[PDB]
Amino acid sequence: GPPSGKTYMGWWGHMGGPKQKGITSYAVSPYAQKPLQGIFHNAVFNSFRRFKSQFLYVLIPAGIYWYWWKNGNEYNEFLYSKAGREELERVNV
Amino acid sequence: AEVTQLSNGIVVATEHNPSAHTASVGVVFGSGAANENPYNNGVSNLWKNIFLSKENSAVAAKEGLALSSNISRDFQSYIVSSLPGSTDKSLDFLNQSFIQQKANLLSSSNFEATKKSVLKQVQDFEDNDHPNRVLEHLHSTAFQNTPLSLPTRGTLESLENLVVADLESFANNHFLNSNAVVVGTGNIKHEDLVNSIESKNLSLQTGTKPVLKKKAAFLGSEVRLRDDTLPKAWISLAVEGEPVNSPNYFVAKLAAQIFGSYNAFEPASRLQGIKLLDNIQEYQLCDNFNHFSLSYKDSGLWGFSTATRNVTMIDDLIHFTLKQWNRLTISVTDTEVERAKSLLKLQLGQLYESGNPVNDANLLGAEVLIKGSKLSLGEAFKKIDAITVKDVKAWAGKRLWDQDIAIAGTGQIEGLLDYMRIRSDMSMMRW
Repeated sequence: GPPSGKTYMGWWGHMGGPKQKGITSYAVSPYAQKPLQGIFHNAVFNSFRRFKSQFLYVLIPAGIYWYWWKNGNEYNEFLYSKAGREELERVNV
Repeated sequence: AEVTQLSNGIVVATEHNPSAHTASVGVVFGSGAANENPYNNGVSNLWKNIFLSKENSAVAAKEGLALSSNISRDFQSYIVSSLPGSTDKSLDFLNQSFIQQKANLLSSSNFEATKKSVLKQVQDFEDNDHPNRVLEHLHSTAFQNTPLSLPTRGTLESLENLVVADLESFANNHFLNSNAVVVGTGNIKHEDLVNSIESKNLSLQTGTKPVLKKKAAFLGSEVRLRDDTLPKAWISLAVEGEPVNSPNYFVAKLAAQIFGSYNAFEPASRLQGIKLLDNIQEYQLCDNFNHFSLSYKDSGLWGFSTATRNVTMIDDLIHFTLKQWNRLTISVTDTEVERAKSLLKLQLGQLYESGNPVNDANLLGAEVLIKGSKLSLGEAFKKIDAITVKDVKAWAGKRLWDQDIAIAGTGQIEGLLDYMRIRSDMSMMRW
C-alpha cells in the first residue's frame, strides 16, 4: 500500500473528528423495550409537526406553479374554441 | 477444625489457625452499599473512613491494634487486627466503638475532616482508576434503577450532600445484631472469643430487623465515557450472571476460568493454554484482559474486562472474545474444561487460603450471613470436579448464547462498536 491522499474521513479509532471529552452516552437493548416503542398516541402529534414546519416551502411554490399551469391552459382551450378563433388569428401570427 | 458457629443473641463465628502469628476480630453487617439509596450513596464508605480517622486509630495504636475495614455490595464489615493474646484488647475496643461511643467519632471537626477526605478519595478514583471506574459503571447500567447499581464508594454527588444525621439514619437501621456476625480469624480459639463475648452485657435495639428494598434486576444496556485524551481504552462486558448460592455458582466460575486473564507483557501469560489467545496476539489487539463471574445475593455478572492501546482494532478484540464465548455452548473441548477445573482450584485457593486473617474474616462474615455457614474447600472441590462438559454447555446455553449484554468504558472507545453488533456476536449462524 502506497501513500494515500488525505481527506476528511478515516476509519474507527481515527475517524477524523475532534477529541471527545465530557459527553456520556446511554442505551438499552432492542430486546429490552416495548415492541412498538412509541406508535400512534403522541408519535402522531409529530406527523403534523413534521408537516407544518415545511409545507409552506412546498405549497407556496407548488401553488405559484399550479395556478400558472391552469391559467394558460384555460387560455389555450379558449383560443382553440369557437368563441376564441378571433384572438387566435391575432395572437398566433 | 471445621469452623465454629454458635449464637447466644450475637451470632459468634470463628476459624482457627495454629500456625498463625496473629489473629483478628470484627463484625460484618449483612447490608452493604446496595442497601443504600440514590441520594445517600457512599454512606457506607463514609462510615468506614471515620472508623479509621486518626482519632480512633491513635487510640488502638497505643494498645497495639490495627483496624481493617471494607464495604461490598451485599455486605459491610468492621474488623480489628492484633496479636492473638491481646484478644480482649480487640473485643473491648470493638465494644467501645459500636455500643459505647457514638458522638466521639461523630464530631463536627471529625466528620468534616473525613467527608473532606472521602471526597478527595472518590475524586482520584473516577479520575485516574479507569479499570475499576469502567468496572463500576458496568454495574450502574446492567443493574440500572436497582440495588447493585450504587457504586460502593458512592457518588461525589450524594457524598457532599451527606451530614452526620445521615451516617446515623443508615446506622440505626442497618447496624443491628440481627444483621451482623462477629468473626474470629487467625490464631485464636472459639472458646476464647465466645467466652469474652458473653462476658459483656447490654443490647442495642433488640428485636429490630434492618429494612428491605425492591429486589435487584438486570437489563441489556450500555454507558460510554469516551475520552480521546486518555492513552488507552478500557472496556468491561457481561451478561446476567449467577448469584451466591446458585446451582451453577461453580459451573460459571469454571467458565470464567477457561478464558481467564491475560497480560501481554509477562511472557508467562503469552503461553497460557487459552484458545482465544491464539487470535488476540497476532496484531497485539490489547495489553491485557481478565474474566469473572461476580456473584451477589440476588443477581450476578458473567463477562470480562479489558484495557488496550490498540484503537483501530478494538472491533476485533470484542469479536474474537465474544465468539469464543459461543464455543462454551456448542463446541468446548473437554480437555479445556480440565485445565479449568485445575486452575480454578489454584485460584480459589490463594483466595481462601491466604496467610492473612483479615481476608478470612470478610469471607467468613459474608458467607455465614447469607447461607448461615461457610463451605469448606473440600466441599467446593468436590463440586468443581463433578462438573462435566455438559455442565458448561447447558449453562452457556441459557446464560451466554443470544442474551443481553452490558458494556461500559472510557478512553479511546470510538472504535468500540455499537450495541446491535456486539450483542449480535452472542450467537453464530446455524443451518
